[PDB]
Amino acid sequence: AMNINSLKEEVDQSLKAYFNKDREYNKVLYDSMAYSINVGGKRIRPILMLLSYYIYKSDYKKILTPAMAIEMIHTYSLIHDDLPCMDNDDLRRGKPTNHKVFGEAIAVLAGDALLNEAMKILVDYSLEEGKSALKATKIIADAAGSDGMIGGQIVDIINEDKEEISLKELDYMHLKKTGELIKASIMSGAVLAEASEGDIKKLEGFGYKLGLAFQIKDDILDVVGNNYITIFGLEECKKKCVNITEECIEILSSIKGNTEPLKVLTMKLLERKF
Amino acid sequence: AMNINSLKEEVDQSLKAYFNKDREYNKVLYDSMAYSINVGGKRIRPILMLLSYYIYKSDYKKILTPAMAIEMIHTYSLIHDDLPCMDNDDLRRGKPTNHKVFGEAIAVLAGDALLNEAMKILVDYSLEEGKSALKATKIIADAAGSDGMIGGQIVDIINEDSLKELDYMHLKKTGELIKASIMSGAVLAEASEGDIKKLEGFGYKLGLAFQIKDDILDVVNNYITIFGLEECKKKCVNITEECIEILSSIKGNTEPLKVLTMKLLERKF
Repeated sequence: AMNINSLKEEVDQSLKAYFNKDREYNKVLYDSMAYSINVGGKRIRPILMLLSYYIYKSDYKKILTPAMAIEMIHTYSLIHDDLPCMDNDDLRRGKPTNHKVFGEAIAVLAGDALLNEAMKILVDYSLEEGKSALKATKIIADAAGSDGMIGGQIVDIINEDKEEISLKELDYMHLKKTGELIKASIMSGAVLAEASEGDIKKLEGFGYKLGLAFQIKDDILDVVGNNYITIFGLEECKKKCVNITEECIEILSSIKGNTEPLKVLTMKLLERKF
Repeated sequence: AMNINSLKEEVDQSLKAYFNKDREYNKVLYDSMAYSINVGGKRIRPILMLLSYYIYKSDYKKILTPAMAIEMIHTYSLIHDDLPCMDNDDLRRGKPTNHKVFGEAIAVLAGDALLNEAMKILVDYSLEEGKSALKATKIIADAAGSDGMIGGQIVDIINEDSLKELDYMHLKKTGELIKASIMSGAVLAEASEGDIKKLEGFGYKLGLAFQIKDDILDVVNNYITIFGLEECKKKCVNITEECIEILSSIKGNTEPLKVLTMKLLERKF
């Protein structure tokens, strides 16, 4: 009865419940965090984690905590990236962004608090669950940090100036900015399920490639509606995405266990409209 | 054997080396992190951790990593607090603030990165050291977060626009991480449960006296606004004395921590 849309609603509900707690003084912080959490989203990253775990074990509800942590990290990055000094976005999915509603100071602090919240729950989860969870926590913490997501964002910032960007720097930027957390969602799920070394290397390649297709797809979604499109052209881009998604499917096919839900998500990611 | 000033220089060198490392594309992030890390500071939090651990074991060098992590967290809060949307400070200790040097976007990200770096190193340290290291990590994570330091900064912003609320602000903003420094050092040293209870109270009192002291220093809203200069001076002195008395009731090498506690009362910034 495993259904991606149903899974996304289950994540939405866990996240809402999480932030619906009683607070006497710092309620505004929790309102700001909850606003960005609840606003919306495909919940791609937490679903990747659950479905990678699902390849091996069916009790996915057991790792909803680390799944929420990763979506908290994704959410904090949007709050900070929307700020006037960076992307300066007023709207996200037709809704006002965090700083427009709560002002910049509170938005900065809610982003900081979501990053910190992800770490607190991963740490508590690891105190409960042991060594494999702490290992998964490292995968997540590393992918979010200076040599992952943040390192990506920095390069993006530093290059606003370049009229011209090298392929090397561009790939790095995209690998760090979005590649690492997509891949980390998959790897942490598998590590939590205690997949074997052979499977881990398969899933590493699958995570790398999925993230690649994802960044190119973002470029296509921008253009039609410093650019893979500028460098390769729309036709080649449309084609690379289909072909990488193909390889992703074949890697999953090479894995013994229940990879069907992950294959579904993988094809859905190729056809998303935003 | 001990010396607080040599310990400060030791933290200084550990941090200077930590940030000395090659990078191919995100080097500016590292320069910005290192900028705010190296500008200087008393290093009170990492020293508290080291001296609390020292009550119980003398190989404090073993926990320099977690001590660095708490200083990374303190440093990241300063970068964010300095931002134009917050305190909007151009200078700190005579030196340009991070955003004046690297711009606001990079400053926001360098703060984010320092928080994340503290967690990365505490996770790595816990993978190598086991359960007590991870319990110490939770103490630090929780004190830094929504119901700790950030909770404090939030209340401080909303109220810029009751004594219970003022109490909560100063305790969260400042108290929590001072207390967490002490408690994490004792947890890392595997202090008994009785000792932990005692140090929690010491940590709470020391953090209260620290915050009142900060408020007094501004003169040359506040605890000063609520109670008055003369009362605040008196509270600082009396809470410090209680701290000394708690330390005296603990079996172990508490002398260095007592010296720090007194120096904290006498400090000029």
